[PDB]
Amino acid sequence: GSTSNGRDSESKRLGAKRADGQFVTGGSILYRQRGTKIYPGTNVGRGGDDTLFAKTDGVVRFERMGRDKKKVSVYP
Amino acid sequence: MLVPKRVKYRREFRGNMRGRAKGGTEVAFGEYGLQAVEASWITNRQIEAARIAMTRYMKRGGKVWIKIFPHKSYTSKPIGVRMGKGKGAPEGWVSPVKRGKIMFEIAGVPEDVAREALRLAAHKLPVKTKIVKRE
Amino acid sequence: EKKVLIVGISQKQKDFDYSMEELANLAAANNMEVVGEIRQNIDRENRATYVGKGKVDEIKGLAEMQDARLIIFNDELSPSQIRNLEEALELDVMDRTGLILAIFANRAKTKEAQLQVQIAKLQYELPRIFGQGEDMDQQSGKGGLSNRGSGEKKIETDRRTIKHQIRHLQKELDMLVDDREVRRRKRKKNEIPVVSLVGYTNAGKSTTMNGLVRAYSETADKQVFEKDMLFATLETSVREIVLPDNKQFLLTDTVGFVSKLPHQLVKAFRSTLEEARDADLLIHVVDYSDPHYKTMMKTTEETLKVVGVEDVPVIYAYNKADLLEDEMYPKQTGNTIIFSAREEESLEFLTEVIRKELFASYEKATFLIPFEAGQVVAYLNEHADILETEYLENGTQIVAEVSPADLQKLAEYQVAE
RNA sequence: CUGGUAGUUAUGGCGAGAAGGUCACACCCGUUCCCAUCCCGAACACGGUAGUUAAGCUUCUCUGCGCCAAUGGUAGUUGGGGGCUUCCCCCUGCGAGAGUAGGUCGCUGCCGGG
RNA sequence: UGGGGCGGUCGCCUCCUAAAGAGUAACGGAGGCGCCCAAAGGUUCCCUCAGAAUGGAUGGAAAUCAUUCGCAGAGUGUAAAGGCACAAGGGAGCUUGACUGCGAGACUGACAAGUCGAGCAGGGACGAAAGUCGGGCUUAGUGAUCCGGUGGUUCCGCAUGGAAGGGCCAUCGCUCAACGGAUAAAAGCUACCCCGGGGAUAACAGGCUUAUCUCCCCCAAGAGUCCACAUCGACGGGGAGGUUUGGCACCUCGAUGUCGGCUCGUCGCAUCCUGGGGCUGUAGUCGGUCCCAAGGGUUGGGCUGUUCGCCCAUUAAAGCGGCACG
RNA sequence: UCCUAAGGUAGCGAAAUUCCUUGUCGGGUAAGUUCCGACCCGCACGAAAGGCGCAACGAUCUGGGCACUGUCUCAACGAGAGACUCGGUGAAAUUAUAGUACCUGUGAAGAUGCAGGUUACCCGCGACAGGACGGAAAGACCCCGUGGAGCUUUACUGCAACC
RNA sequence: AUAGGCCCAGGCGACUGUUUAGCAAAAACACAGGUCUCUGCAAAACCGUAAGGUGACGUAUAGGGGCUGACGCCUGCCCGGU
RNA sequence: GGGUAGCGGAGAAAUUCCAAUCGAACUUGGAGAUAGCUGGUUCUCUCCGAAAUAGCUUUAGGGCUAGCCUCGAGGUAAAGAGUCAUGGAGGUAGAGCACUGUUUGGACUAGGGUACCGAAUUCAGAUAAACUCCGAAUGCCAUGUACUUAUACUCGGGAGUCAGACUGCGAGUGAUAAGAUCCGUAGUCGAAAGGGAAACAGCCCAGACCACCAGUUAAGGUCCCCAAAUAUAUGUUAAGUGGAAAAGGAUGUGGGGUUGCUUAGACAACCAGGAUGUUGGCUUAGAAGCAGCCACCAUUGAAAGAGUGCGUAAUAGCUCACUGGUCGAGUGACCCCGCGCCGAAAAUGUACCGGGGCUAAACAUAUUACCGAAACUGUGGAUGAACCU
Ligand SMILES: Nc1nc2c(ncn2[C@@H]2O[C@H](COP(=O)(O)OP(=O)(O)CP(=O)(O)O)[C@@H](O)[C@H]2O)c(=O)[nH]1
Ligand SMILES: [Mg+2]
Ligand SMILES: [Mg+2]
Ligand SMILES: [Mg+2]
Ligand SMILES: [Mg+2]
Ligand SMILES: [Mg+2]
Ligand SMILES: [Mg+2]
Ligand SMILES: [Mg+2]
Ligand SMILES: [Mg+2]
Ligand SMILES: [Mg+2]
Ligand SMILES: [Mg+2]
Ligand SMILES: [Mg+2]
Ligand SMILES: [Mg+2]
Ligand SMILES: [Mg+2]
Ligand SMILES: [Mg+2]
Ligand SMILES: [Mg+2]
Ligand SMILES: [Mg+2]
Ligand SMILES: [Mg+2]
Ligand SMILES: [Mg+2]
Ligand SMILES: [Mg+2]
Ligand SMILES: [Mg+2]
Ligand SMILES: [Mg+2]
Ligand SMILES: [Mg+2]
Ligand SMILES: [Mg+2]
Ligand SMILES: [Mg+2]
Ligand SMILES: [Mg+2]
Ligand SMILES: [Mg+2]
Ligand SMILES: [Mg+2]
Ligand SMILES: [Mg+2]
Ligand SMILES: [Mg+2]
Ligand SMILES: [Mg+2]
Ligand SMILES: [Mg+2]
Ligand SMILES: [Mg+2]
Ligand SMILES: [Mg+2]
Ligand SMILES: [Mg+2]
Ligand SMILES: [Mg+2]
Ligand SMILES: [Mg+2]
Ligand SMILES: [Mg+2]
Ligand SMILES: [Mg+2]
Ligand SMILES: [Mg+2]
Ligand SMILES: [Mg+2]
Ligand SMILES: [Mg+2]
Ligand SMILES: [Mg+2]
Ligand SMILES: [Mg+2]
Ligand SMILES: [Mg+2]
Ligand SMILES: [Mg+2]
Ligand SMILES: [Mg+2]
Ligand SMILES: [Mg+2]
Ligand SMILES: [Mg+2]
Ligand SMILES: [Mg+2]
Ligand SMILES: [Mg+2]
Ligand SMILES: [Mg+2]
Ligand SMILES: [Mg+2]
Ligand SMILES: [Mg+2]
Ligand SMILES: [Mg+2]
Ligand SMILES: [Mg+2]
Ligand SMILES: [Mg+2]
Ligand SMILES: [Mg+2]
Ligand SMILES: [Mg+2]
Ligand SMILES: [Mg+2]
Ligand SMILES: [Mg+2]
Ligand SMILES: [Mg+2]
Ligand SMILES: [Mg+2]
Ligand SMILES: [Mg+2]
Ligand SMILES: [Mg+2]
Ligand SMILES: [Mg+2]
Ligand SMILES: [Mg+2]
Ligand SMILES: [Mg+2]
Ligand SMILES: [Mg+2]
Ligand SMILES: [Mg+2]
Ligand SMILES: [Mg+2]
Ligand SMILES: [Mg+2]
Ligand SMILES: [Mg+2]
Ligand SMILES: [Mg+2]
Ligand SMILES: [Mg+2]
Ligand SMILES: [Mg+2]
Ligand SMILES: [Mg+2]
Ligand SMILES: [Mg+2]
Ligand SMILES: [Mg+2]
Ligand SMILES: [Mg+2]
Ligand SMILES: [Mg+2]
Ligand SMILES: [Mg+2]
Ligand SMILES: [Mg+2]
Ligand SMILES: [Mg+2]
Ligand SMILES: [Mg+2]
Ligand SMILES: [Mg+2]
Ligand SMILES: [Mg+2]
Ligand SMILES: [Mg+2]
Ligand SMILES: [Mg+2]
Repeated sequence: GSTSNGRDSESKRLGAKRADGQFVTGGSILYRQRGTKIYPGTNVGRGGDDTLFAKTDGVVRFERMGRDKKKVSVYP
Repeated sequence: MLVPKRVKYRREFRGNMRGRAKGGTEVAFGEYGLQAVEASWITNRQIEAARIAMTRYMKRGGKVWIKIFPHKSYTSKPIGVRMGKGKGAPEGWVSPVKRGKIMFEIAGVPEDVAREALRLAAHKLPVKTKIVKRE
Repeated sequence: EKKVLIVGISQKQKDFDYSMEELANLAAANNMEVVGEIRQNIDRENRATYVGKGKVDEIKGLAEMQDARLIIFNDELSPSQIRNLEEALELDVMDRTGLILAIFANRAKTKEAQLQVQIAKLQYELPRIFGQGEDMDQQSGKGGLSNRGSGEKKIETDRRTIKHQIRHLQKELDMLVDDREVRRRKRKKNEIPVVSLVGYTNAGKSTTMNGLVRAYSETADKQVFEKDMLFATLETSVREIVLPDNKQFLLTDTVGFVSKLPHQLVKAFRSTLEEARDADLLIHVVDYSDPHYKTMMKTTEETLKVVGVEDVPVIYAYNKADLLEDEMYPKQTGNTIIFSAREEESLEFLTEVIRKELFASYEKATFLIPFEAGQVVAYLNEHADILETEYLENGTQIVAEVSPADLQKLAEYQVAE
């Protein structure tokens, strides 16, 4: 006559935050994730909780590394 | 009656039955089979009744195949209980059959008793069927 | 296979251990397995909890350490006992009546039996509506001077509902009883003797009937059920027997009985024992290889008296006499038979026993059938035991024995020596 | 011809068979020192070439596994319109998965020797 | 809160629902948290798992040994998801960056809060060096303000010098768990009850639905002395009705009187009697079942508030339902 | 033999107390869910919240019988007071305006007033109560309001009083 | 004209009496009787801030409070908890 | 005639009485107590025009910030909208067994004591919201020099709203019920009149500034009520189907395909024949084709069965298969499709086309005219904004 469920967390707003070809300011976030779905490429670093940010001003370019992986790069 | 030995989750969605059958739309094991023309849920009780009436006429001569199995389970509520306060407890097991799916097979008997045995089976199922043969 | 306990108290019974073992067998019949047998020797059943204040704790502990779900009691419990036990043991409870109703509800393979089981179950569950509805009656909306809310009380409404849905099945069963005698019309119009069998479960009644049918019936393919499970046969079957001397009677089998059968179900079997109610010869198949056979036999007589079978010629037939070592079968003493219903000597023995009992007015009388008039030679061959026949120039000479009806039906053809 | 060192979605891999070599590269010998093993100079480390292509390595052949891959058709579906509405049908645009014709025993850059 | 009460829940993390960006509800389907680690953190160097077969053993199916095969079928302190074998998994040497002041720019977001961050200065650990280090593979392991305690201080100190006291930085005291916390401090009965509201919300009646209920059928195993279909018909399947038990909460709370009986009836037919007919396990009498048929008719008492029911005595028969359960 | 401070004694017992329940047997009746007498299986009797009896008393509650009767089968007649016609005097509750039919349907899901049909010349008098969800009383039942009041206690905080 | 109907059996309360003016006349209250307990006199109890009073112009065979309710037969076990 | 007065008095005790008022009298004052609750709020025209959501709350019919409306003022690397080209992140529909659960039928039993397995290998075939070796259509983010089009943003003044409803599509709970409940997405109502659905907020067409005895169209229609086709061409239905409802049953009817036989005579009828060993054996009182089981022959002949159904207790007798003749034009067997039939029962009165009525005035395909709105156009007026002179 009762239910033991009814609990859920708070959504973490994951996913991409900048688009391909868009000029981006240094220090800005590009992709929020758990683990490493996308690897940091050129001028991109991965933070403590695996958020890829940009080190220098440039243009975001999502691009394909070896057969089963992806990376994001920033080009001046 | 055909029930799963164990299940990962006791509760499942009702689902849907739109489109053609994904696979099993042809006869492969025997030489005659019942083919569904419409789509409906088939409980395990209707599978049993349509099988006893199907082997009894054959006098236990020849092999039959059951091409469906009741994987999904369904729940129900008692009379006198208002809506809410969770989900109902499971009652039975069903097999959603989309149109174009073979449900039975016959081999090892002549033409005359194969069609008649399938005819008695079809009257115990809630779908419109058709007797189909191999090639 | 569900895991259950088995509990019972002596309460001045004369058959405590046998009834306990019978409850064990009944539980094993319902795809239910036992994991403990608690027996108490208290004189009077406790008014509140069937067993007692202290025994409840022992039952609870044994079921807790034995991994059991349901507890099967040995006698029907009043609603207060049901509530107290189900609330203290924090599990479910079930008595003999509920168990045997569940057994019958699963073995019924006809409309009449199903309707009878349903009416008996509904009557059983009629007294427990108070405890069924007390939980919702503590919170039945409450209030006071509604000035617009109905005119009755919740409990009384529930009683009205259940009585309304019970008299309908009562009427349906009355109609079914009236129907059942249309098929009996042809047997009634033609006075034909019938031999009906009663006894206790697994006494061999069906095996006896099958042996006789295979021995004499023309339609030998027509057989009867035969299995070791409790209550294999739940419906009566009539068969027509033709002894080699051209004699005709019918032989019927009935459902078996068990000890302390609920009184609700005997009311339902009042109909199913109509065939034995109006019979000519009874056979009471008593097992002779089970030491409580005296108890089972007597129980059969009390059940029969409850149904209303009396003033009936009874022939006792002890079965399974092969198992007993160094015994003389087939035999006959008074009106008692020792035999096993799996041999070609016991069966034929019982056949001439029935021949002695039923047909005893078949006096012999010579006949002189006119030679031209046929159709009487044939009639006096399939309805008599022709001793000798002779041929003359003025007709044909027949000597045989016929029923006293035929002595006046064909009185003119007889000729005195 | 070979030894290093990079790029390139395994069409670059796996497996199978053959040829070759002190000019390289390896296998190999020994443990004095630098260093080394939860014990073991097996590896690591050091000192050399008595012996060797049987291994690693290079070249050659394959479709056996793997990998890559059309065309046509089909499921699905945005927009519009119909029905007998567990669902189903018609017009236009997009268009798989599986299966298949087919390809594959790699392609480029730099440096040192023979 | 599919009326209220009893029951259950109240904050945080993970998955599905969630309709291929993000977000998205229900007393919808599954689980965890209120910690732990002085190495389970940093750095340098090194290597690789589960399982199986084979021969020998005290020692057995499974303890330790050798070989072979072995893309993860293991492991990752703990739940799940995402991820990792150019380790984020496993060993050993040295250590305390589980540092101080900060911080361009972004994510999330009503606010309060929460998250990521290149880079600069001070002074260090590891490493030959390039370099890495502001706790742990990532995401939970926590509660504001007011008020008090402890340590420090180049701040103020009610005429002046002090002091009492306060300020600033660091830190401690909450199952304030109803977890954005009303107060430092809190349980029940009302049928003796009263006021302001509501058909936003229950009890009677209407409405939608038809699980349940009543009735009618399909297949035919069987019963019926042989005999599926005179009469019944299991295991299964399909409908009609809106009289039952239910679900919803659409009209009525500035009042829609609520059981049974009395008087008065009227309508439907799924017919209790009477009328006509087909089949019969219809010889006759008595019956059974089905088709047409609503013209008329359809009892008096004992017990109970009783509807119903049981019983006594009759009758051609003692019908079933609708009309706000007329 | 275990625990407890101790384990319900006498007397009653389907009771003003028994859910099951119309318990079971006997009486009364043609037929008795009530009544009377027994049984004890006391859900949940029990000794000053007194237990079991008890003559007299009761506008007390319950079951039965004699006499009596219009209570009834089943109604009939008669008398007086209203009603009814005439002369005098003459209110009230209610009221959006009204030339204010029936049926089937529709609609905030129950229509004199909407749609389609069927009926119906204009105005009154004596009667009956099916509808106007008829009149009267801002529902008491139910829920709500961080409304109220009376009462209780081992709820919080207090005061009188007493030691 | 005016002027008791009676009888058999049971529950409750012993009896006469009192009660919800205006819905309940009772099986409810009271009652004579039983028992426990407090009180030595400026008594205990009660009204009043006090003075002053009732108790009482009484004295324990007297006065206040709690429970039971004629009369008959009886009134069992437990002092751990309050 | 007197005594006891409301934080009080009386009470043979019922919340009983204290001036028709008592779970706490009446009167005046604090007092215009407080009411997150219900009711009420008065002249006109012009321009714009919502919400019924998120978060927190002793909070749920209240409030605060944000979201949505209106008025005023600013600044330009013109930033808003639509389409096109190009680049991306994301695992739904579908599908699949490469992992994990569920599961069918075979070969398969190293070892336990041969599934009873601890079981495993392999072949073939299924299944999944919490499975994925794969994977769209749409949607979303951005760049452009593209074409078109009018908004965006910031600051400030003023609000209202936080009960939503139905319909189409995708899901959950429910029973793959509800005019049910809870979300996402689009529309309409709310706040929308007009025309069609008989009547009928949410369905279909379509947005009313005013006047006109002007015209063209949309949904829907053109026999009468009621404006416009008793229109054209080719077919179907006989059920008032059209204008209500299934499993299942059937020589209803129309259209295609596959085929046997036949003027060296097809089917149907009429005439004749239809027999012998022989009553085959066994079982039976009785079994002669026809109670039951066993092989079911040869003979006359072109045909006749060791007999297809009646019948006798049983013989008898009746009849058929087959053959010959008689007359002379077609007949027998399956599959596919369209429209129809039965299954079909309720309460005041036909009552399941609005009515009349219809054999087309019904249905299918195609074609042409007309009617039809406050829509659009024509004529004449009134008015708001922006931009010009
Ligand atoms: N030893 C023995 N066994 C017998 C004898 N008769 C029957 N049995 C066995 O006992 C079993 C019981 O079956 P049976 O008695 O025929 O069934 P039943 O008694 O008719 C069941 P019900 O009585 O409920 O209809 C049978 O399987 C049979 O093998 C006998 O005389 N001796
Ligand atoms: Mg989450
Ligand atoms: Mg880290
Ligand atoms: Mg961290
Ligand atoms: Mg690759
Ligand atoms: Mg109440
Ligand atoms: Mg039997
Ligand atoms: Mg050389
Ligand atoms: Mg040395
Ligand atoms: Mg393609
Ligand atoms: Mg492809
Ligand atoms: Mg999406
Ligand atoms: Mg998302
Ligand atoms: Mg939990
Ligand atoms: Mg404070
Ligand atoms: Mg100073
Ligand atoms: Mg100073
Ligand atoms: Mg809160
Ligand atoms: Mg009120
Ligand atoms: Mg409502
Ligand atoms: Mg209702
Ligand atoms: Mg109503
Ligand atoms: Mg009103
Ligand atoms: Mg009829
Ligand atoms: Mg008749
Ligand atoms: Mg008849
Ligand atoms: Mg009639
Ligand atoms: Mg009487
Ligand atoms: Mg009703
Ligand atoms: Mg009524
Ligand atoms: Mg009684
Ligand atoms: Mg009584
Ligand atoms: Mg009595
Ligand atoms: Mg005492
Ligand atoms: Mg008492
Ligand atoms: Mg006492
Ligand atoms: Mg007494
Ligand atoms: Mg007395
Ligand atoms: Mg008068
Ligand atoms: Mg007058
Ligand atoms: Mg309606
Ligand atoms: Mg109406
Ligand atoms: Mg009208
Ligand atoms: Mg009048
Ligand atoms: Mg009106
Ligand atoms: Mg009214
Ligand atoms: Mg009100
Ligand atoms: Mg109060
Ligand atoms: Mg009395
Ligand atoms: Mg008295
Ligand atoms: Mg008196
Ligand atoms: Mg009164
Ligand atoms: Mg009175
Ligand atoms: Mg004095
Ligand atoms: Mg008393
Ligand atoms: Mg007393
Ligand atoms: Mg004490
Ligand atoms: Mg003491
Ligand atoms: Mg007083
Ligand atoms: Mg009062
Ligand atoms: Mg009271
Ligand atoms: Mg008084
Ligand atoms: Mg008064
Ligand atoms: Mg004031
Ligand atoms: Mg207030
Ligand atoms: Mg506008
Ligand atoms: Mg509101
Ligand atoms: Mg605002
Ligand atoms: Mg694109
Ligand atoms: Mg799918
Ligand atoms: Mg503003
Ligand atoms: Mg909100
Ligand atoms: Mg809301
Ligand atoms: Mg909504
Ligand atoms: Mg709906
Ligand atoms: Mg709704
Ligand atoms: Mg709602
Ligand atoms: Mg609009
Ligand atoms: Mg509004
Ligand atoms: Mg409109
Ligand atoms: Mg309109
Ligand atoms: Mg309509
Ligand atoms: Mg209109
Ligand atoms: Mg306009
Ligand atoms: Mg026109
Ligand atoms: Mg016209
Ligand atoms: Mg009618
Ligand atoms: Mg216009
Ligand atoms: Mg103009």
